[PDB]
Amino acid sequence: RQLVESGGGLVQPGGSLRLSCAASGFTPGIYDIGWFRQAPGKEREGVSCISSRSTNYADSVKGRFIISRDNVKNTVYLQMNSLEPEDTAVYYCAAIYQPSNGCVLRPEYSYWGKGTPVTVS
Amino acid sequence: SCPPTKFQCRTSGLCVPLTWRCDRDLDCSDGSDEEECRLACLAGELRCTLSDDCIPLTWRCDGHPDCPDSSDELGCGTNEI
Amino acid sequence: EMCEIPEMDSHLVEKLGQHLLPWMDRLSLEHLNPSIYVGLRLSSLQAGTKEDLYLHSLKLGYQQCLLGCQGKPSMGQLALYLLALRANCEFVRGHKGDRLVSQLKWFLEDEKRAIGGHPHTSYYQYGLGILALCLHQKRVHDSVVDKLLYAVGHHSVDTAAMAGLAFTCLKRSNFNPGRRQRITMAIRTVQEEILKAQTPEGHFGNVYSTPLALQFLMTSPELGTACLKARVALLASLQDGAFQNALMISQLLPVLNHKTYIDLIFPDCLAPRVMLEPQTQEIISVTLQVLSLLPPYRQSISVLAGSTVEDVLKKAHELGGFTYETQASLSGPYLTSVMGKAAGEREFWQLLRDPNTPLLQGIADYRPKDGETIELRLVSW
Ligand code: CNC
Ligand SMILES: [Ca+2]
Ligand SMILES: [Ca+2]
Ligand SMILES: [Ca+2]
Repeated sequence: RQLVESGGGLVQPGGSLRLSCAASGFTPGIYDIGWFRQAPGKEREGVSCISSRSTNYADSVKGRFIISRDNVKNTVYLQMNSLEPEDTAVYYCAAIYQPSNGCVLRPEYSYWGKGTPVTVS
Repeated sequence: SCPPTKFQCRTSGLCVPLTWRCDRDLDCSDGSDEEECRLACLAGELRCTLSDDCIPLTWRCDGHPDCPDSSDELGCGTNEI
Repeated sequence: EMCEIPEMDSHLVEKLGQHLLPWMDRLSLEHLNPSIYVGLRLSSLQAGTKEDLYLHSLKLGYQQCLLGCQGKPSMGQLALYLLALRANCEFVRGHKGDRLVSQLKWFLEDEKRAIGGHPHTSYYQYGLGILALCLHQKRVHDSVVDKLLYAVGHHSVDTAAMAGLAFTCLKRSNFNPGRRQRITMAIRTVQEEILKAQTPEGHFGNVYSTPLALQFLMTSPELGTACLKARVALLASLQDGAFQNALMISQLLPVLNHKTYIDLIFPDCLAPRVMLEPQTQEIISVTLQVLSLLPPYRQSISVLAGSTVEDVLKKAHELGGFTYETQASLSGPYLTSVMGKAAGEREFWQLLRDPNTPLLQGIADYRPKDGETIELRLVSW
């Protein structure tokens, strides 16, 4: 079906957040899932992704946000640390079948979510 | 004349990753690799009995072992087991 | 009736293969091309001991990147890898082999779900996947075949041609007997569509479409008059030297040797093959142009004659105020982004020349004449 984002909301710099990508009609083991951010007036950038069968981060996020999967849920969490202003954006999660070893950061995934607003002051 | 990470097939002289040494699969022409050796699923899906992979019920009894343990193909030709 | 490409002297196939031979020594995953290995094996020509290294590199890159990388290979490229296995008289086999097949089945399954709609890749890649599986006598569910069946929106000759090859294999293999009557209607109608797309010059919609159209036409008995019209057409364009692209050369050699992909049901690895053996002063000025973006870009760029559209784009980037991005494909550099805008879903950056006429070759094969204007256009498809 599709996937739904939540967990986003206002915080002040130096704060924590947790974004939740909950995935419905997707077989557990086979897709790459990734988080993407688009800030107002900016191209969508690749943030983080979790591997089908490993992790890749975008280097602006190195050591800051960390992806993980809940074993009961079939949801993937982008846990957000050490917040700064330019991490303000709406945040989308996406699904692609690409059994190639890694997940990719380039913005070519096939199933996209609605986005959940995350803003910071 | 093979790099440190790969095993070189004795006859063909070609380079094969150690992941392939002793995996029950003949990846060298002569078999050098194999000799001297030794969450839940969805609605219309099905679980391999010994592995955590999910496969659609339509890959059950289709001629091809879609599970590692081949369980999708076990009972075919007889009702149940 | 009947569809024949008559016999020819060694030289036209010879030099057609001399454009394949340099790739045989480019074994980086970025460049490894299974379509090339297939067309060589299905051809009158060979590269000898290089072919085994070339195959080994594929079995290395493809198996390690999908079962263990730098991205890819693609599922569609996996289908071509299977064809290369047949091309060496092998069945996909073993533990690594079994897993590959299940992967490619998952592709066919994901795509079927998305249709519910378009596929994420293409109906070409969809039928290419079915046909590789059918060539290793692996079966796909009737529901998978159904997506293809219904697909014959409007389609190119290549797409129908590849669909046709997928269905011909299903029939000849007696696979999916639940749809038997519908595969043969589809085969029939795929034939009737390719003939309609014949251009006055004699091509099945393009010179590049003609190899695949001939492979599909070659398998299923107006027919021969169209196929003679096709061969003149094809032959003229070889003398004009239209075939420079490796992938295109690799889809055409089988036809010149009287084979199609369907011959990989019963591979003939022993039939002998002929052994393949291995500046300008001018400066021209091309006007590169982009109108899909506001305000439009239009500039004249000065490069050496014989340069490709790729050569121009680099130079426009170097001189300032032009950017583009490409990604690797089996056919060479594909143009993905121009001036920061990337092709969206069901979008592509089309290449044209004057007057509003789409190019039949990509940015690294088309060589513009002095004075030609070249468009990059963001078009929906
Ligand atoms: C649908 C399709 C078709 N296309 Co287009 C068409 N119509 N194409 C692509 C689509 C790609 C997106 C998708 N979802 O697949 C489509 C229509 C958007 C694309 C773009 C056009 N296409 C046009 C042609 C004529 C090429 N395309 C073919 C590959 C022609 C193909 C037909 C054929 N006989 O091959 C074709 C039927 C299928 C390609 C495929 O799936 N191969 C199998 C796959 C497993 O291998 P692959 O390498 O990984 O596939 C990717 C590439 O082929 C790449 N790609 C596609 N076309 C090209 C063209 C070039 C020149 C390059 C370098 C890469 C590509 O896109 C595929 C993945 O998305 C080629 C045979 C088609 C033909 N009948 O003439 C032709 C090049 C011939 C030659 N001498 O090299 C391009 C020039 C047209 C133009 N005037 O703009 C243009 C690409 C311009 C660019 N941005 O660089
Ligand atoms: Ca992956
Ligand atoms: Ca082995
Ligand atoms: Ca099975």
